[PDB]
Amino acid sequence: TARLQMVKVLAVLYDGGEHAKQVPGLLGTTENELGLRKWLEDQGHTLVTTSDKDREGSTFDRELEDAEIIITTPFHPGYLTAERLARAKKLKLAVTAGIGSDHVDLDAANKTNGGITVAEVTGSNVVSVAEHVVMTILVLVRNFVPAHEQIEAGRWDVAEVAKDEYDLEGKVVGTVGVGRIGERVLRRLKGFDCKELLYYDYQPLSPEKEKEIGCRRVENLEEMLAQCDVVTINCPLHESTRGLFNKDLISKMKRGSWLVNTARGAIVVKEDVAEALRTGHLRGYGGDVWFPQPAPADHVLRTAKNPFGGGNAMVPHMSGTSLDAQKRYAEGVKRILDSYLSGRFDYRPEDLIVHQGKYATRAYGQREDVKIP
Amino acid sequence: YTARLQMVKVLAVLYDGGEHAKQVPGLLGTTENELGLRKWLEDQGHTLVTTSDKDREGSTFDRELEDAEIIITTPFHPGYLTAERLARAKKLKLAVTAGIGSDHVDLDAANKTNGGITVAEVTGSNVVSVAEHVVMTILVLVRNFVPAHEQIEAGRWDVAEVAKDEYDLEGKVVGTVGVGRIGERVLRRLKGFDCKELLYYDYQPLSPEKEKEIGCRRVENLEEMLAQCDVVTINCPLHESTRGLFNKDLISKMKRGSWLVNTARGAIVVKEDVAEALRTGHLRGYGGDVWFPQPAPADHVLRTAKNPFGGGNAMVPHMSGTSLDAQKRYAEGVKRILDSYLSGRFDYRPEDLIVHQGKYATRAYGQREDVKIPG
Ligand SMILES: NC(=O)c1ccc[n+]([C@@H]2O[C@H](COP(=O)([O-])OP(=O)(O)OC[C@H]3O[C@@H](n4cnc5c(N)ncnc54)[C@H](O)[C@@H]3O)[C@@H](O)[C@H]2O)c1
Ligand SMILES: NC(=O)c1ccc[n+]([C@@H]2O[C@H](COP(=O)([O-])OP(=O)(O)OC[C@H]3O[C@@H](n4cnc5c(N)ncnc54)[C@H](O)[C@@H]3O)[C@@H](O)[C@H]2O)c1
Repeated sequence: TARLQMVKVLAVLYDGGEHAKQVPGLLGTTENELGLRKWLEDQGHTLVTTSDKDREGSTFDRELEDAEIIITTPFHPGYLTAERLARAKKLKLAVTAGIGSDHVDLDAANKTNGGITVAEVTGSNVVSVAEHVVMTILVLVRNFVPAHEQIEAGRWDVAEVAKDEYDLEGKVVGTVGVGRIGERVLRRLKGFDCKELLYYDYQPLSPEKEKEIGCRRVENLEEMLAQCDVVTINCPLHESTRGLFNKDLISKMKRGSWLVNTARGAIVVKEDVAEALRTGHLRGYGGDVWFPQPAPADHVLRTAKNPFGGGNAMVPHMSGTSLDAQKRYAEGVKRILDSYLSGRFDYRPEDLIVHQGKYATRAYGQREDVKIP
Repeated sequence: YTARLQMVKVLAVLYDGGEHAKQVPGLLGTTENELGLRKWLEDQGHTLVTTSDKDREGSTFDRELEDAEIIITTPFHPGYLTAERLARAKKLKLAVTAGIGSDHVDLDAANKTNGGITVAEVTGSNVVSVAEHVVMTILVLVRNFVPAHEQIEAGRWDVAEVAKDEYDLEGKVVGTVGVGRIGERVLRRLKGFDCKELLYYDYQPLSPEKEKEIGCRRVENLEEMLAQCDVVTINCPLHESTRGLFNKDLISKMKRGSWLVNTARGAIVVKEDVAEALRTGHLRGYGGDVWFPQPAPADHVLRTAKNPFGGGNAMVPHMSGTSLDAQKRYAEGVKRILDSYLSGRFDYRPEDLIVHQGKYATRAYGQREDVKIPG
């Protein structure tokens, strides 16, 4: 089979500065280029890498016009808008170094250059994220942040921070989405003797997995939220989840409940989360995802607190780019590139989001006209 | 029929809840709420004096302990029952810990005081709370949460800066020093995380059945275990053989870049040695909730010590065992222990007893001859 020749690859990755020189395990950076440069160049392909992706006349905007393959990463996402896709005359393959391709306008991608392939490294960092969810649940429930601040400030007042400290044992935790991440969140929660583990997804777990993990499907989202002490969002960003967690839906959660979001920032309405915290309807919010990214320096969820001055466990978008995760998604990007560059187009079907002008996944909403290859 | 004891003076040393304990009645373990004991004691004709004033020369604790028959302490704000104080406690018969860990009592001195006083604690009351806090703290350290949250609140954004020290717990080896009620519950919570191995070191082992259920392996030598672990968690009591156990020499057997968690007692580590190991990068992190002494002095080195990247500190005040869920259980348990004494039945749960009738009543405070387990 004839290999494709002299393919222009454009990678939009985060700037690792001195960190990426000092810690070579930062593969997903403009410095280390996912370990791809020599492997591409030895085949006669070219690689252009940038972190400059947001401003008018950005390097991304110039280079995308003749890139055949565009590698993006959700931690520093080159937004492939309809406007940009219309200028990307050579684009055939959009590879996400990570999981979650919602920074691509997938409807526009299906109408671009005959229908481009949008692929991501399915399963590469799902464990990383599930760990981060459980961590964030415990940090919020146990009131870690203001307690650690009290220590670093030289203070000592056990009652001040114990007054909002709970145990996770005996609490009800619900996941929105029970795919690779949500299932792994419930598998890590099992050992904590929560009162119940609940999920909401139009793609259910098998009865065998329900019994093994010890969890229950709730058919209505609002009915699940009303039963939970903790809610974790683990679904992709698509038209029906954008702004899903607005004031009306957050009002269905219990007063004093804890919300975790390691999915996508735009699934919540940031002002509505900030207001719920401000009034004490939420005890806490945490996670690692923001809209847009980089998160603006004045984004309200950097500093929003509950009425006790706690309840914020936000971090930069990092869970999916742990050093352990990066080794796996760097390897997976190479595998997806090799499928295309070899001329075999022998993608893992689970890596495909859109392909040949159609959605190739069930996970971006309940659709007609999905073609699983 | 057994005659109840009469007009017993009870002294409780608890933390000051200030306005918090008025606003949140679930803060039972405070001078405000008195573990919900006051009416229950007073209706029997007993007296209760409660204080947070326990450290200064001529403290309320020092005055009242001289004729208290029962002294209730709490590890979060511990009235240290030193040999000097026990020698002045002329009426003391029962020392009850509101919580778990009675090392703030000189237990050797307690065995020689007033014919051997009973030292009891509420075994099992907050062991889940602590085990949760351990797993949380392990994850916070391994995933580099603290400096990442600080970056966000400061208005900054640099993924590489904090991802460069962010690992997954999957595939790491975790060891526990102690596999009693907390250590076993830590391993039960780690099971779902697909650690490479779960290890323990304890002279009281798990049953083979429990080892296979949880999926863990006993290591016979402590230094051997430390050299294999990426994460170590300390879950044993404070006694002569564990005081200063985690000194520079033992910490040097841990892997470079390892994470150390201590929710047991502060004095099990040598704080200057932990700070030095962190500062040179031998530890990537230290965290937990316990300090020596308590309250932790404002300048305690572990409030502010960091790894060379400016992270690696997940310290909190002594709080894990005093979650609102825990306080309900240890308040109820203190009442149960008090009722055993005040009823004249002395029908304590054997597992609640630390020393009793002049002898250690537990195997958990070191390997001893002259341990008398009741039953
Ligand atoms: N924070 C990070 O670093 C990080 C990294 C990986 C993935 N993610 C995000 O997490 C998402 C999920 O990852 P995954 O590996 O679990 O995906 P997955 O496709 O295995 O599972 C997602 C599940 O969400 C369900 N879903 C879709 N819409 C839903 C809705 N309205 N309500 C409930 N469930 C719904 C789907 O049916 C599916 O089962 C990704 O799409 C990405 O946005 C974040
Ligand atoms: N941070 C908190 O709020 C909090 C709350 C409760 C308990 N604690 C501390 O945790 C300790 C453990 O509580 P637990 O409920 O698990 O007690 P436990 O008695 O069930 O178990 C303690 C175990 O440690 C073992 N041990 C003793 N010396 C050891 C040594 N040198 N090496 C290894 N193992 C050793 C014992 O054999 C025993 O199995 C308490 O004594 C207390 O000091 C902390």
